[PDB]
Amino acid sequence: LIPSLTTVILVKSMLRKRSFGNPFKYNTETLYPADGGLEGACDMALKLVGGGHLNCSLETTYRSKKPATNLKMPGVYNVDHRLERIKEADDETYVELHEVAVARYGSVSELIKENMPMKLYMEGTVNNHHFKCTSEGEGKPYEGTQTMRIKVVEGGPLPFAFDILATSFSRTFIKHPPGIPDFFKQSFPEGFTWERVTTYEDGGVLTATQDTSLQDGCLIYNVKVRGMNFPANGPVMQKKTLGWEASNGQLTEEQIAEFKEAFSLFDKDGDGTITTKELGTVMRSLGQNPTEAELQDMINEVDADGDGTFDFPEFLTMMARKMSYRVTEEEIREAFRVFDKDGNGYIGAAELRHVMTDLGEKLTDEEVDEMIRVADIDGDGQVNYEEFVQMMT
Ligand SMILES: [Ca+2]
Ligand SMILES: [Ca+2]
Ligand SMILES: [Ca+2]
Ligand SMILES: [Ca+2]
Repeated sequence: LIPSLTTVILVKSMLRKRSFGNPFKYNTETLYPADGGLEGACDMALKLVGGGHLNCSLETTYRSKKPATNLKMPGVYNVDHRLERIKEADDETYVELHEVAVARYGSVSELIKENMPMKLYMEGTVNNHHFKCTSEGEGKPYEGTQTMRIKVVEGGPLPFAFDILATSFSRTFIKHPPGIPDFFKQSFPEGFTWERVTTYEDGGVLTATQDTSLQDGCLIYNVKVRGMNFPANGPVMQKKTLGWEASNGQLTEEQIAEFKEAFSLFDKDGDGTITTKELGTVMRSLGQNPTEAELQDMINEVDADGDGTFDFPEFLTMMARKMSYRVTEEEIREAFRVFDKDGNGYIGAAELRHVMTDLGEKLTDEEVDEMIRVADIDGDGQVNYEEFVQMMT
């Protein structure tokens, strides 16, 4: 099968982020410097039973315990997060959470190693109900991954969804690329604090304070949570939540900006309308050689109003449908074929550079190699189907 239009945008996106990861399945925090700390802003969407979402906004403040003079402040940047549930008890009193966190758009603490363990003590109140959780875990602070095994030890089973505590469970594990100073790793040995206010649509408000420190090679998290004004018959207090959407509900401006460039690639005459001819050059530049009818089938997926072409608003809408949906098994196979131009089953550095050029993206040779090495588990220097699929999941 001829790679689909969305597959092409996927691959383009994977390259923009220099990662064989799924680039769509993330939720974005923006970090701004501010009086020698950082301010974090984020929007998140809790899935309800019966469809629909509960939106909240998070405003976090991050302060370092180290003096101002020993810290290289970053610019403004974003962290992309993907929080997942690997295990649970029915009652949500044992919860194993996995997170992936990557800086976008670094520092090396001698104290922060490639595998770090962590331990957390959480105490708090949600609509005056008292509880306690403990956890232990580990991760790879430079690769951006971590696992936390959580227990509720008092106040359980909780009379509210566990979901509202998820973001209160690890900032040292954010992968920061070389260009971005990592305020979190630089804070040690002393560590850092945060205070967060999450405000929900329906008026529930969850505040939390957190101390991070480092005791003899293990990170120690100490967190205080005060949740209030959650509607007593709402989906939080009645446990009618199905987890956090690993996305944003509407497209951000920077998503619209990103996708406008991906559109420009196709729009060779810049008249705002894409034809089979213009899709044709792009498809052929990726090694396909499709017929007019096949190119038309591809435009038919995008062309709502039936006039044979598509414009930018229809293109955008298709990307929104894909952001609210998910990347499929077929799309992953198609994406691999595209990367693997010579069909030998191995994605090499040279292929990445040809494909990169076909899709109007530019990576340095350090970026090209890091993108491979990260996926490359057998160490032969290339990416095979199995390695690719692991990364994409
Ligand atoms: Ca055009
Ligand atoms: Ca149209
Ligand atoms: Ca190859
Ligand atoms: Ca390999």
